[PDB]
Amino acid sequence: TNEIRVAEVADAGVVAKLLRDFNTEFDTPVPEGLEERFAQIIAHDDAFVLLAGDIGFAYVTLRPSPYYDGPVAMLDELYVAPAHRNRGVGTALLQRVFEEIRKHSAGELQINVDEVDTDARRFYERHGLTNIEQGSRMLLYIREL
Amino acid sequence: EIRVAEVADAGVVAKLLRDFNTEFDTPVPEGLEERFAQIIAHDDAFVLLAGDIGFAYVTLRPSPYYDGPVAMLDELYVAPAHRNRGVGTALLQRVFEEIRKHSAGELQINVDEVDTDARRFYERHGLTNIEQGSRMLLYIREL
Ligand SMILES: CC(=O)SCCNC(=O)CCNC(=O)[C@H](O)C(C)(C)COP(=O)(O)OP(=O)(O)OC[C@H]1O[C@@H](n2cnc3c(N)ncnc32)[C@H](O)[C@@H]1OP(=O)(O)O
Ligand SMILES: CC(=O)SCCNC(=O)CCNC(=O)[C@H](O)C(C)(C)COP(=O)(O)OP(=O)(O)OC[C@H]1O[C@@H](n2cnc3c(N)ncnc32)[C@H](O)[C@@H]1OP(=O)(O)O
Repeated sequence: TNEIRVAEVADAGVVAKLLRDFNTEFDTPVPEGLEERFAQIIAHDDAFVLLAGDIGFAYVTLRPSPYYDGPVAMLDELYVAPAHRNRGVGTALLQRVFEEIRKHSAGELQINVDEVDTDARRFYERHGLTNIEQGSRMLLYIREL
Repeated sequence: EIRVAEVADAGVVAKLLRDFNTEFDTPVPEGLEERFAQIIAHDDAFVLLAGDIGFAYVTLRPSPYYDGPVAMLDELYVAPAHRNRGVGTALLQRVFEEIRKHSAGELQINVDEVDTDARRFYERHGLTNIEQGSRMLLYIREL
């Protein structure tokens, strides 16, 4: 019931619902049109969504880098519904992210995370991700436009 | 001034990225010029050049939050002898102008915490490390 699969265009509605649940949990805003945009992204772009049943997802983008022949991957969104956490779903999603980007010969996986999100940080650290390069923490700066 | 690099400019861009990595003692892969020539040719990334002394490398990728892309300033560098004279400011100003032509919904930049001079530069030009009272971190795994 919760095996990991690659989302198809017709799955955009389920992905959108999970993203809304994610934003609702963290009291962050949602634009209209998530479903339509996910449908276009899944069909046409260098990006994919993995679904665990209807209870978790991972949204990955692939973009060019001069450092590698393959892309740099970014896990833009990762979410497991609260009642299904601490059961290995997130581990299985992340393992499948690494499996799928390996098919594309991706040179790196990147993930941005809030410092306050200590559970997610411990999860990523325990599954082979680091905040350190050249002996320094790495920070994300943004400007919304 | 600042110009959008062409495939013919791949040698210059590669040289600057090499110089950047040499300055900070970080690894340089082979084939940078050839890879930049391929990347410049395609439609989801671009390089801005300040003469032959500075560059910005920007990627564009999809997001479900906007019709336009999320832009990332994956590399920004001005040659040491030309710093502190507004070149970086001009490059970043042109980054915003070019991604606006793509209706990009956000610009993202990852930077090391120890690069305090670069962070002061980004903060002075409208970038923030804070959301919901929390700093934002980058995690990676090299593959
Ligand atoms: C770019 C971004 O999206 S960054 C923000 C990341 N997303 C979020 O924070 C959203 C809210 N959180 C979540 O959705 C989840 O907390 C996630 C996605 C971070 C992790 O998902 P989960 O399904 O909880 O992960 P999983 O169960 O595999 O592992 C969590 C812990 O449970 C442990 N665990 C696994 N199976 C079991 C089990 N049967 N019994 C008890 N503990 C278990 C794991 O070992 C892990 O511990 P660790 O973090 O100390 O290594
Ligand atoms: C995604 C990334 O590339 S993150 C890393 C960014 N790149 C680097 O740090 C490389 C080293 N530095 C540089 O190449 C340049 O100095 C840049 C790109 C940071 C700024 O370019 P400049 O042409 O110096 O910018 P400009 O003259 O418009 O503004 C000056 C500000 O640049 C910053 N700056 C100047 N020298 C340096 C330096 N050696 N290292 C970092 N930041 C610097 C300071 O904040 C300075 O402001 P101050 O007068 O308060 O010190």
